[PDB]
Amino acid sequence: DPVRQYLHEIGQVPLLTLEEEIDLARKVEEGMEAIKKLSEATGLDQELIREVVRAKILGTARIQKIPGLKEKPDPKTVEEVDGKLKSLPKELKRYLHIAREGEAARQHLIEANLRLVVSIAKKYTGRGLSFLDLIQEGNQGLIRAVEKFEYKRRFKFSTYATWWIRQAINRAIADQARTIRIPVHMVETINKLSRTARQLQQELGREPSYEEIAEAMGPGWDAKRVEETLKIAQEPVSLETPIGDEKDSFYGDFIPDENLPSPVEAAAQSLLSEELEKALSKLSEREAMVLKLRKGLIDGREHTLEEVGAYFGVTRERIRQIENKALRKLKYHESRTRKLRDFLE
Amino acid sequence: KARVYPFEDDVEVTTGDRVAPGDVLADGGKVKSEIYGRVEVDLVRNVVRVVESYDI
DNA sequence: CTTGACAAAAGTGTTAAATTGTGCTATACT
Repeated sequence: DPVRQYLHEIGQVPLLTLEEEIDLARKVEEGMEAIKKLSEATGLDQELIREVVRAKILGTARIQKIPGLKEKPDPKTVEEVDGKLKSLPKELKRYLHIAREGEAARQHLIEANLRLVVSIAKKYTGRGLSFLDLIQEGNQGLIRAVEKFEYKRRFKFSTYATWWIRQAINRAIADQARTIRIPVHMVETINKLSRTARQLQQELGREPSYEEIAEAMGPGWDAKRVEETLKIAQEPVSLETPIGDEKDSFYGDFIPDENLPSPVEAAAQSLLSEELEKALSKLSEREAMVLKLRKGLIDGREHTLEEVGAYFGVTRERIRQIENKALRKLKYHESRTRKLRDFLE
Repeated sequence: KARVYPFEDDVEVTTGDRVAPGDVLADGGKVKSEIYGRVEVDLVRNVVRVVESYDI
C-alpha cells in the first residue's frame, strides 16, 4: 500500500513549534535577500543563483541530467557560475552560505506542512482523481504557499498554507477529473448549476426544469444554455462497460466502423469510376479532357475556367459552353443505356 | 557525533560536501579534518563541523 | 471560338466578443 508508505514517511518527520516555524521563515527570507544581494554582487539573476544553490543542495548530479534529457550542462554552465561565485570576498561568501541554509529550511518547513497537506487532501476525495494525486497537487500548492509566505504578519502559516493547498486541489479537479478536458470557467459553472439544482430540488420536493433552474441562476440564463452546459458536463462511457449478464460482451465491440469503406462501397465507387470512364469515352477528346480537368479526375484538384483556358490556349467562356454540351450529350446516351442512372442515392 | 574545527579567515569548504582525513579546511590550510565525514560550516559559532559518515 | 461587362462567390487584412489560462486570498487547521 503506497498510501501507508507515504503516510508513515511523513509520520517520520515531526511537527514544528512556533519557535522553529518563525526561525525557519526568517532563515528563508534571509536566504532570498542574500540571493538578491548576490545579484547585486556578480550581476546575475535571482533564480539563476537560486537554482545553482539548489543544484548544490538537493542533489549532486541528479537535478541536471533528468528534468528531460536537455537542460543546463553539468560541467559547463553549472560549474562555471559555481566557480564564478566562488571567487568573491568574505561578505558575499557568508551570504552564499546563508542562502544555502535558507534553501534547507524551506525544505523542512515543506515537510511538516506536507503533513498538513495530507490532512487537507484527506478532506477532498470523491473527485474523479485518486487520493495520492490530491496529496501531490496539494504538496505543490504547499511549496507555493511556502515561497510567498511572510512571517512578519504574525499569522500562523497553517492558514495561508491551507488556502493554497485547497486552490491547488481545485486546480486538480479542474485540470484532471474529467476524461475530456473542461477548462476552469465551465467547471465552476457546472458546479454552480448542480449546487443550485440540489437546492431547489430540496425546496420544491422534485427535480427542476431547465426554465426554473435558469431563472434561479439569475440573468443571462435560459433553458437552452443550462441544457448546453449540462450537455458538456456529461462524461464519456467506458468501452469495456459490460452489456447484459453475459461475460462475453463489451459495449465497445458493438460499435460499427463508418470511417472504413465497406466492400460494397469500394465496389460501388469502382463501378462508378469505370462506368463513368466508359460513358466519357464517347465524347470528343477535348471536351472529355476539359471535364476531367474540372472534376479532379486528373490531379484531384479543381481547375477553374481560366486555368483550363490557359492550358488549352483558349478563352474561358468556350470552356464553359464545351462542358455544358458534354453534359447534354451524356444526357442522351445515359437516357439510352440506363447504366449510370443509378448512383443517385 | 562530530569533530569541531574553529576557523578565522573565511572558509574553503561549503555546507554539505565531502572531505577525507587530511583534506583542507578553512584558513588556507591552517586546519585540516583528520576524519571521514560530511562537513557543515557554522557561521554563528565561526566553526567547521565534521560529522563522521561515509559517502556511500 | 471571342470580349467585355457584372455580380456573386471566395479572399484578405484589422477588430470586437467571448473564451481560456494563470494567479491570488492571512483566526487557525498538520
